[PDB]
Amino acid sequence: ASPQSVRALLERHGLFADKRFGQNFLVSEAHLRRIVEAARPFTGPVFEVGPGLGALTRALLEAGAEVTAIEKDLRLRPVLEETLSGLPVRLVFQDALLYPWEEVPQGSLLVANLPYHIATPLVTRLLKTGRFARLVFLVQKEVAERMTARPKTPAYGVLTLRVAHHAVAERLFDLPPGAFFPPPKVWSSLVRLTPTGALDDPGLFRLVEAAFGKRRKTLLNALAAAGYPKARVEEALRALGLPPRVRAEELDLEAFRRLREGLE
Ligand SMILES: CSC[C@H]1O[C@@H](n2cnc3c(N)ncnc32)[C@H](O)[C@@H]1O
Repeated sequence: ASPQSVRALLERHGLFADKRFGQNFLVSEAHLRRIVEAARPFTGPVFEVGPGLGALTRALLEAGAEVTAIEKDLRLRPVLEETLSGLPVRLVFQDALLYPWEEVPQGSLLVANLPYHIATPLVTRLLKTGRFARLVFLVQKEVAERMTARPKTPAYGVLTLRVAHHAVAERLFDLPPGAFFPPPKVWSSLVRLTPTGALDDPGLFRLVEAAFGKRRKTLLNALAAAGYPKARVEEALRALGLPPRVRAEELDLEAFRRLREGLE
């Protein structure tokens, strides 16, 4: 893969990169290799969402992964068949947001150059399945920052705590716009999530989502606004030794879990 090879491949197939599909294709073989290495060992079947021109798909397959590749853009079928000629892969033409994720084998892996517009809801769904051993994927740098944020930083929020609840999170490296054709407007990052097997905790997330809803308020006032009894919230913060005017972004996962318990 190279900027010239990718441009040439698109042109030969009559393709354009379509923004409606968030198409930005990997253009660096070295980066492809680093993504594959980050996903090893392939202890379970691999799912790739958005195989595109098949560059990562081919590298995964050559590394011995058993791959299902889910692509929404049917126009990519000819180039994918060409790229993957002779190689065992399940190509599925479907919107990945509609794929039956809850039924994948326990121990499955995700390895993907995700389209920006589905990355957050897709990863959130896959985490809620509890079916994955590892998820390795590209997201915009700001989204990687949310997924790996520490408390009291701009990026810290509901997505940080959603990820933390289910999985260990790592931002492994960043990729400049030039690693893709066409180049996006922002940097990307390779994120690795390793699930602990924890499933959704809807009560905890009702609390977390209420906490971050009203961004201008203290935590107490945010939760009171969402219908939590104020006296009960006051007492629970106090019992935890937290300042009365503590803000939502100052609490870590442990603190939210204990706040929840105090309230019930
Ligand atoms: C970053 S390149 C994104 C890849 O994902 C594909 N894609 C975009 N939207 C979806 C979706 N909902 N399901 C599966 N693949 C998608 C694009 O066509 C491209 O190959």
